[PDB]
Amino acid sequence: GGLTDEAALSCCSDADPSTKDFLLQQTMLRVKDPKKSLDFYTRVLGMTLIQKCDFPIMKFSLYFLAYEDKNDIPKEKDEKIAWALSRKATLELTHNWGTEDDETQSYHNGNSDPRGFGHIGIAVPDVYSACKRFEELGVKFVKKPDDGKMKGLAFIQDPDGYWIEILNPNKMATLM
Amino acid sequence: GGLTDEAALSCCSDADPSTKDFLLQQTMLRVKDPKKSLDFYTRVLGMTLIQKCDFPIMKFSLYFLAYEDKNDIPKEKDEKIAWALSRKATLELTHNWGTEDDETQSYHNGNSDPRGFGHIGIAVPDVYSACKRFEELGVKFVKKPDDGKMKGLAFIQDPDGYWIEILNPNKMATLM
Ligand SMILES: COc1c(/C=C/C(=O)c2ccc(O)cc2)ccc(O)c1O
Ligand SMILES: COc1c(/C=C\C(=O)c2ccc(O)cc2)ccc(O)c1O
Ligand SMILES: [Zn+2]
Ligand SMILES: [Zn+2]
Repeated sequence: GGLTDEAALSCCSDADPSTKDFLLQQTMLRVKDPKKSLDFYTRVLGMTLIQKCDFPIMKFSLYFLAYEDKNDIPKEKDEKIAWALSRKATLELTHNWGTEDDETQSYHNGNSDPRGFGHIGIAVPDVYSACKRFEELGVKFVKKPDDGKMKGLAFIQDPDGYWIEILNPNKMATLM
Repeated sequence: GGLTDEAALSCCSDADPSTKDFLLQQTMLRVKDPKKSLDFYTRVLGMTLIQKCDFPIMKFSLYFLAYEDKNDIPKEKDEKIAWALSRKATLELTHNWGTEDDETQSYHNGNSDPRGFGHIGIAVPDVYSACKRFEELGVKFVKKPDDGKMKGLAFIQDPDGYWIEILNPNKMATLM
Protein backbone atom coordinates (compact mmCIF):
# COMPACT_ATOMS: atom_id res chain seq x y z
CA GLY A 1 0.00 0.00 0.00
CA GLY A 2 2.13 2.85 -1.26
CA LEU A 3 5.27 4.56 0.09
CA THR A 4 5.40 6.41 3.37
CA ASP A 5 6.26 10.13 3.25
CA GLU A 6 9.75 9.33 4.54
CA ALA A 7 10.29 6.54 1.98
CA ALA A 8 9.10 8.74 -0.86
CA LEU A 9 11.43 11.51 0.19
CA SER A 10 14.31 9.05 0.38
CA CYS A 11 13.79 8.54 -3.36
CA CYS A 12 14.22 12.27 -4.11
CA SER A 13 17.65 13.63 -4.99
CA ASP A 14 18.60 17.29 -4.82
CA ALA A 15 18.69 19.08 -8.12
CA ASP A 16 21.93 19.02 -10.04
CA PRO A 17 23.05 22.65 -10.72
CA SER A 18 22.98 21.93 -14.49
CA THR A 19 19.14 21.78 -14.22
CA LYS A 20 18.77 24.94 -12.12
CA ASP A 21 17.13 26.91 -15.00
CA PHE A 22 14.81 24.09 -16.18
CA LEU A 23 11.14 24.92 -16.37
CA LEU A 24 8.00 22.87 -17.07
CA GLN A 25 6.90 24.70 -20.18
CA GLN A 26 4.18 22.67 -21.98
CA THR A 27 1.68 19.83 -21.98
CA MET A 28 0.70 18.66 -25.45
CA LEU A 29 -2.76 17.35 -26.36
CA ARG A 30 -3.96 16.39 -29.86
CA VAL A 31 -7.23 18.14 -30.78
CA LYS A 32 -9.84 17.03 -33.40
CA ASP A 33 -11.17 20.50 -34.14
CA PRO A 34 -9.01 23.51 -33.26
CA LYS A 35 -11.95 25.93 -33.71
CA LYS A 36 -13.86 24.27 -30.93
CA SER A 37 -10.76 23.88 -28.76
CA LEU A 38 -9.71 27.55 -29.13
CA ASP A 39 -13.23 28.68 -28.26
CA PHE A 40 -13.30 26.48 -25.12
CA TYR A 41 -9.83 27.34 -23.75
CA THR A 42 -10.22 31.10 -24.31
CA ARG A 43 -13.96 31.88 -23.81
CA VAL A 44 -14.71 29.14 -21.23
CA LEU A 45 -11.37 28.96 -19.33
CA GLY A 46 -9.89 32.49 -20.00
CA MET A 47 -6.55 31.36 -21.50
CA THR A 48 -4.81 33.37 -24.23
CA LEU A 49 -3.51 32.11 -27.61
CA ILE A 50 0.16 33.18 -27.50
CA GLN A 51 1.48 31.34 -30.60
CA LYS A 52 0.44 29.37 -33.63
CA CYS A 53 2.79 27.29 -35.83
CA ASP A 54 1.83 25.57 -39.10
CA PHE A 55 3.81 22.82 -40.82
CA PRO A 56 2.41 22.18 -44.31
CA ILE A 57 4.64 19.13 -45.02
CA MET A 58 3.67 17.33 -41.87
CA LYS A 59 0.08 18.67 -42.20
CA PHE A 60 -0.34 19.87 -38.62
CA SER A 61 -0.60 23.11 -36.62
CA LEU A 62 0.47 23.90 -33.07
CA TYR A 63 -1.52 26.32 -30.83
CA PHE A 64 0.06 27.48 -27.54
CA LEU A 65 -2.40 28.66 -24.86
CA ALA A 66 -1.38 30.24 -21.54
CA TYR A 67 -2.62 32.36 -18.69
CA GLU A 68 -0.77 35.39 -20.04
CA ASP A 69 -1.74 39.01 -20.71
CA LYS A 70 -2.18 39.23 -24.53
CA ASN A 71 -0.70 42.76 -24.22
CA ASP A 72 2.61 41.10 -23.28
CA ILE A 73 2.92 39.10 -26.51
CA PRO A 74 5.88 40.38 -28.64
CA LYS A 75 4.92 41.72 -32.04
CA GLU A 76 7.96 40.44 -34.02
CA LYS A 77 7.82 36.81 -35.10
CA ASP A 78 11.17 35.52 -33.82
CA GLU A 79 10.83 37.37 -30.53
CA LYS A 80 7.26 36.05 -30.22
CA ILE A 81 8.34 32.39 -30.57
CA ALA A 82 11.15 32.77 -28.06
CA TRP A 83 8.77 34.43 -25.56
CA ALA A 84 5.91 31.92 -25.92
CA LEU A 85 8.18 28.88 -25.72
CA SER A 86 9.80 30.24 -22.51
CA ARG A 87 6.51 30.75 -20.68
CA LYS A 88 5.73 28.29 -17.86
CA ALA A 89 2.48 26.22 -17.86
CA THR A 90 1.49 26.36 -21.54
CA LEU A 91 -0.97 24.11 -23.21
CA GLU A 92 0.13 22.89 -26.62
CA LEU A 93 -2.76 21.83 -28.86
CA THR A 94 -1.71 19.83 -31.99
CA HIS A 95 -4.16 19.81 -34.95
CA ASN A 96 -3.55 17.03 -37.45
CA TRP A 97 -5.10 18.47 -40.60
CA GLY A 98 -8.35 16.81 -41.66
CA THR A 99 -9.49 15.31 -38.34
CA GLU A 100 -12.36 17.79 -37.93
CA ASP A 101 -13.90 16.42 -41.18
CA ASP A 102 -13.61 12.70 -40.28
CA GLU A 103 -16.65 11.36 -38.42
CA THR A 104 -14.81 8.08 -37.63
CA GLN A 105 -11.95 9.81 -35.77
CA SER A 106 -11.61 10.81 -32.11
CA TYR A 107 -8.71 11.07 -29.67
CA HIS A 108 -8.39 9.04 -26.44
CA ASN A 109 -8.51 10.86 -23.05
CA GLY A 110 -6.26 8.48 -21.03
CA ASN A 111 -8.98 7.69 -18.44
CA SER A 112 -9.99 4.32 -19.87
CA ASP A 113 -8.01 1.38 -21.26
CA PRO A 114 -5.31 2.03 -22.22
CA ARG A 115 -4.77 4.49 -19.34
CA GLY A 116 -1.92 6.92 -18.85
CA PHE A 117 -2.44 10.71 -18.88
CA GLY A 118 -5.34 11.67 -16.61
CA HIS A 119 -6.04 15.42 -16.71
CA ILE A 120 -4.88 19.01 -16.66
CA GLY A 121 -5.93 20.99 -13.65
CA ILE A 122 -6.93 24.66 -13.24
CA ALA A 123 -6.61 26.34 -9.85
CA VAL A 124 -9.55 28.80 -9.32
CA PRO A 125 -10.48 31.13 -6.38
CA ASP A 126 -13.87 29.41 -5.97
CA VAL A 127 -14.86 26.03 -7.43
CA TYR A 128 -18.57 26.48 -6.94
CA SER A 129 -18.79 29.92 -8.55
CA ALA A 130 -16.57 28.77 -11.44
CA CYS A 131 -18.75 25.70 -11.93
CA LYS A 132 -22.01 27.63 -11.87
CA ARG A 133 -20.70 29.69 -14.78
CA PHE A 134 -19.48 26.56 -16.64
CA GLU A 135 -23.04 25.25 -16.18
CA GLU A 136 -24.63 28.43 -17.60
CA LEU A 137 -22.18 27.97 -20.54
CA GLY A 138 -23.21 24.35 -21.26
CA VAL A 139 -19.90 22.71 -20.23
CA LYS A 140 -19.81 18.96 -20.01
CA PHE A 141 -19.01 17.71 -16.52
CA VAL A 142 -17.32 14.46 -15.47
CA LYS A 143 -17.83 15.25 -11.80
CA LYS A 144 -19.72 18.12 -10.27
CA PRO A 145 -18.41 19.83 -7.12
CA ASP A 146 -20.92 18.12 -4.76
CA ASP A 147 -20.99 14.82 -6.74
CA GLY A 148 -19.12 11.93 -5.06
CA LYS A 149 -17.01 11.74 -1.89
CA MET A 150 -14.57 14.52 -2.95
CA LYS A 151 -16.86 17.53 -2.40
CA GLY A 152 -15.44 20.92 -3.46
CA LEU A 153 -13.41 19.46 -6.38
CA ALA A 154 -14.73 19.25 -9.98
CA PHE A 155 -13.88 17.74 -13.37
CA ILE A 156 -15.10 19.13 -16.69
CA GLN A 157 -14.34 18.02 -20.23
CA ASP A 158 -13.01 19.93 -23.23
CA PRO A 159 -14.40 19.46 -26.82
CA ASP A 160 -12.22 16.36 -27.30
CA GLY A 161 -13.32 14.96 -23.94
CA TYR A 162 -10.02 15.56 -22.15
CA TRP A 163 -10.59 15.91 -18.45
CA ILE A 164 -9.86 19.15 -16.62
CA GLU A 165 -9.72 19.31 -12.87
CA ILE A 166 -11.19 22.43 -11.17
CA LEU A 167 -9.55 22.87 -7.77
CA ASN A 168 -9.46 25.53 -5.11
CA PRO A 169 -6.04 25.39 -3.40
CA ASN A 170 -7.26 27.30 -0.34
CA LYS A 171 -10.04 24.85 0.52
CA MET A 172 -8.12 21.65 -0.16
CA ALA A 173 -6.76 21.13 3.42
CA THR A 174 -9.77 18.92 4.36
CA LEU A 175 -9.10 16.08 1.87
CA MET A 176 -5.82 14.02 2.21
CA GLY B 1 -5.32 22.66 -44.97
CA GLY B 2 -5.54 23.77 -41.30
CA LEU B 3 -6.60 27.23 -40.06
CA THR B 4 -5.33 30.61 -41.19
CA ASP B 5 -3.93 32.90 -38.60
CA GLU B 6 -6.97 35.22 -38.93
CA ALA B 7 -9.44 32.27 -38.63
CA ALA B 8 -7.68 30.96 -35.53
CA LEU B 9 -7.76 34.38 -33.80
CA SER B 10 -11.38 34.73 -34.84
CA CYS B 11 -12.17 31.71 -32.60
CA CYS B 12 -10.46 33.36 -29.60
CA SER B 13 -12.44 35.26 -26.93
CA ASP B 14 -10.93 37.75 -24.44
CA ALA B 15 -10.68 36.47 -20.93
CA ASP B 16 -13.92 36.87 -18.87
CA PRO B 17 -13.13 38.58 -15.53
CA SER B 18 -14.49 35.49 -13.77
CA THR B 19 -11.22 33.73 -14.89
CA LYS B 20 -8.83 36.56 -14.13
CA ASP B 21 -6.96 34.64 -11.38
CA PHE B 22 -7.13 31.08 -12.88
CA LEU B 23 -3.81 29.31 -13.43
CA LEU B 24 -2.72 26.07 -15.06
CA GLN B 25 -1.70 24.24 -11.96
CA GLN B 26 -1.09 20.61 -12.93
CA THR B 27 -0.63 17.85 -15.53
CA MET B 28 -1.48 14.41 -14.14
CA LEU B 29 0.23 11.26 -15.32
CA ARG B 30 -0.32 7.77 -13.82
CA VAL B 31 2.90 5.96 -12.71
CA LYS B 32 3.53 2.26 -12.33
CA ASP B 33 6.29 2.66 -9.71
CA PRO B 34 6.72 5.92 -7.77
CA LYS B 35 10.20 4.94 -6.65
CA LYS B 36 11.58 5.06 -10.17
CA SER B 37 9.46 8.10 -11.11
CA LEU B 38 10.59 10.17 -8.12
CA ASP B 39 14.22 9.27 -8.75
CA PHE B 40 13.92 10.26 -12.40
CA TYR B 41 12.02 13.51 -12.04
CA THR B 42 14.23 14.69 -9.09
CA ARG B 43 17.71 13.24 -9.77
CA VAL B 44 17.57 13.36 -13.62
CA LEU B 45 15.30 16.35 -14.28
CA GLY B 46 15.94 18.48 -11.15
CA MET B 47 12.34 18.84 -10.00
CA THR B 48 11.32 19.02 -6.34
CA LEU B 49 8.70 16.88 -4.58
CA ILE B 50 6.48 19.57 -2.98
CA GLN B 51 3.48 17.56 -1.70
CA LYS B 52 2.36 13.92 -1.24
CA CYS B 53 -1.23 12.82 -0.51
CA ASP B 54 -2.41 9.30 0.40
CA PHE B 55 -5.92 7.92 0.08
CA PRO B 56 -5.90 4.56 1.86
CA ILE B 57 -9.52 3.54 1.13
CA MET B 58 -9.14 4.24 -2.61
CA LYS B 59 -5.61 2.72 -2.58
CA PHE B 60 -3.72 5.48 -4.37
CA SER B 61 -1.18 8.26 -3.77
CA LEU B 62 -0.52 11.63 -5.46
CA TYR B 63 2.95 13.09 -5.86
CA PHE B 64 3.31 16.78 -6.82
CA LEU B 65 6.53 17.70 -8.46
CA ALA B 66 7.62 21.21 -9.51
CA TYR B 67 10.59 23.48 -10.34
CA GLU B 68 10.47 25.26 -6.95
CA ASP B 69 13.18 25.86 -4.35
CA LYS B 70 12.71 23.36 -1.54
CA ASN B 71 13.37 26.27 0.89
CA ASP B 72 10.06 27.92 -0.27
CA ILE B 73 8.00 24.88 0.81
CA PRO B 74 5.95 25.96 3.87
CA LYS B 75 6.88 24.12 7.05
CA GLU B 76 3.25 23.65 8.15
CA LYS B 77 1.16 20.88 6.57
CA ASP B 78 -1.98 22.88 5.66
CA GLU B 79 -0.20 25.95 4.43
CA LYS B 80 1.99 23.61 2.39
CA ILE B 81 -1.05 22.08 0.60
CA ALA B 82 -2.37 25.55 -0.22
CA TRP B 83 1.11 26.72 -1.47
CA ALA B 84 1.79 23.53 -3.42
CA LEU B 85 -1.66 23.44 -5.08
CA SER B 86 -1.32 27.16 -6.09
CA ARG B 87 1.99 26.67 -7.84
CA LYS B 88 1.90 26.91 -11.66
CA ALA B 89 3.28 24.12 -13.82
CA THR B 90 3.21 21.13 -11.37
CA LEU B 91 3.48 17.56 -12.52
CA GLU B 92 0.99 15.37 -10.62
CA LEU B 93 1.90 11.69 -10.46
CA THR B 94 -0.77 9.21 -9.45
CA HIS B 95 0.28 5.75 -8.12
CA ASN B 96 -2.52 3.20 -7.86
CA TRP B 97 -1.11 0.84 -5.17
CA GLY B 98 -0.09 -2.57 -6.54
CA THR B 99 0.81 -1.71 -10.16
CA GLU B 100 4.49 -1.89 -9.36
CA ASP B 101 4.14 -5.67 -8.52
CA ASP B 102 2.02 -6.49 -11.64
CA GLU B 103 3.98 -7.78 -14.61
CA THR B 104 0.78 -7.63 -16.73
CA GLN B 105 0.12 -3.88 -16.19
CA SER B 106 1.70 -0.87 -17.99
CA TYR B 107 0.57 2.67 -18.77
CA HIS B 108 0.24 4.01 -22.32
CA ASN B 109 2.11 7.15 -23.43
CA GLY B 110 -0.53 8.38 -25.93
CA ASN B 111 1.81 8.31 -29.00
CA SER B 112 0.57 5.02 -30.43
CA ASP B 113 -3.03 4.21 -31.27
CA PRO B 114 -5.13 5.24 -29.53
CA ARG B 115 -3.45 8.63 -29.46
CA GLY B 116 -4.37 11.72 -27.42
CA PHE B 117 -1.91 13.18 -24.91
CA GLY B 118 1.51 13.60 -26.52
CA HIS B 119 4.09 14.86 -24.01
CA ILE B 120 5.22 17.35 -21.47
CA GLY B 121 8.15 19.58 -22.34
CA ILE B 122 10.97 21.20 -20.34
CA ALA B 123 12.62 24.36 -21.61
CA VAL B 124 16.37 24.26 -21.00
CA PRO B 125 19.32 26.61 -21.74
CA ASP B 126 21.21 23.98 -23.67
CA VAL B 127 19.59 20.96 -25.35
CA TYR B 128 22.86 19.25 -26.27
CA SER B 129 24.54 19.57 -22.84
CA ALA B 130 21.33 18.41 -21.11
CA CYS B 131 21.07 15.39 -23.35
CA LYS B 132 24.79 14.55 -23.01
CA ARG B 133 24.12 14.32 -19.27
CA PHE B 134 20.88 12.35 -19.80
CA GLU B 135 22.94 9.83 -21.89
CA GLU B 136 25.56 9.53 -19.14
CA LEU B 137 22.74 8.74 -16.67
CA GLY B 138 21.22 5.93 -18.84
CA VAL B 139 18.10 7.85 -19.91
CA LYS B 140 16.05 6.36 -22.76
CA PHE B 141 15.57 8.61 -25.81
CA VAL B 142 12.75 8.77 -28.36
CA LYS B 143 14.78 11.35 -30.27
CA LYS B 144 18.38 12.56 -29.74
CA PRO B 145 18.81 16.30 -30.62
CA ASP B 146 20.54 15.58 -33.87
CA ASP B 147 18.24 12.74 -34.99
CA GLY B 148 15.62 13.17 -37.67
CA LYS B 149 14.49 16.48 -39.22
CA MET B 150 14.00 18.81 -36.22
CA LYS B 151 17.64 19.34 -35.21
CA GLY B 152 18.34 20.79 -31.75
CA LEU B 153 15.13 19.34 -30.26
CA ALA B 154 14.99 16.19 -28.14
CA PHE B 155 12.50 13.81 -26.67
CA ILE B 156 13.36 11.59 -23.75
CA GLN B 157 11.29 8.90 -21.93
CA ASP B 158 10.43 8.66 -18.27
CA PRO B 159 10.23 5.29 -16.36
CA ASP B 160 6.65 4.67 -17.67
CA GLY B 161 7.64 5.69 -21.21
CA TYR B 162 5.92 9.11 -21.21
CA TRP B 163 7.60 11.43 -23.72
CA ILE B 164 9.32 14.57 -22.51
CA GLU B 165 10.39 17.18 -25.00
CA ILE B 166 13.64 19.01 -24.28
CA LEU B 167 13.75 22.37 -26.07
CA ASN B 168 15.66 25.63 -26.03
CA PRO B 169 13.13 28.46 -26.64
CA ASN B 170 15.83 30.72 -28.02
CA LYS B 171 16.94 28.31 -30.74
CA MET B 172 13.37 27.46 -31.84
CA ALA B 173 13.20 30.48 -34.17
CA THR B 174 16.79 30.06 -35.43
CA LEU B 175 16.66 26.28 -35.96
CA MET B 176 14.43 27.11 -38.96
C1 LIG C 1 4.64 18.79 -30.32
O1 LIG C 1 5.75 19.61 -29.89
C2 LIG C 1 6.51 20.35 -30.77
C3 LIG C 1 6.75 20.02 -32.16
C4 LIG C 1 6.34 18.79 -32.86
C5 LIG C 1 5.16 18.27 -33.25
C6 LIG C 1 5.02 17.03 -34.07
O2 LIG C 1 6.02 16.57 -34.70
C7 LIG C 1 3.75 16.18 -34.10
C8 LIG C 1 2.97 15.95 -35.24
C9 LIG C 1 1.85 15.12 -35.22
C10 LIG C 1 1.47 14.46 -34.05
O3 LIG C 1 0.37 13.62 -33.94
C11 LIG C 1 2.25 14.66 -32.91
C12 LIG C 1 3.37 15.49 -32.94
C13 LIG C 1 7.58 20.91 -32.86
C14 LIG C 1 8.08 22.06 -32.29
C15 LIG C 1 7.80 22.39 -30.96
O4 LIG C 1 8.25 23.49 -30.30
C16 LIG C 1 7.06 21.53 -30.16
O5 LIG C 1 6.84 21.91 -28.84
C1 LIG D 1 -7.42 14.63 -9.69
O1 LIG D 1 -6.09 14.59 -9.17
C2 LIG D 1 -6.35 14.95 -7.87
C3 LIG D 1 -7.10 14.08 -7.04
C4 LIG D 1 -7.76 12.86 -7.52
C5 LIG D 1 -7.80 12.02 -8.57
C6 LIG D 1 -6.79 11.61 -9.59
O2 LIG D 1 -5.59 12.02 -9.66
C7 LIG D 1 -7.21 10.52 -10.54
C8 LIG D 1 -6.68 9.23 -10.36
C9 LIG D 1 -7.02 8.18 -11.19
C10 LIG D 1 -7.90 8.39 -12.26
O3 LIG D 1 -8.24 7.32 -13.07
C11 LIG D 1 -8.46 9.66 -12.45
C12 LIG D 1 -8.11 10.71 -11.61
C13 LIG D 1 -7.38 14.54 -5.75
C14 LIG D 1 -6.90 15.72 -5.24
C15 LIG D 1 -6.11 16.53 -6.06
O4 LIG D 1 -5.55 17.72 -5.69
C16 LIG D 1 -5.84 16.16 -7.37
O5 LIG D 1 -5.05 16.96 -8.15
ZN1 LIG E 1 5.73 20.11 -27.80
ZN1 LIG F 1 -5.28 16.22 -10.20
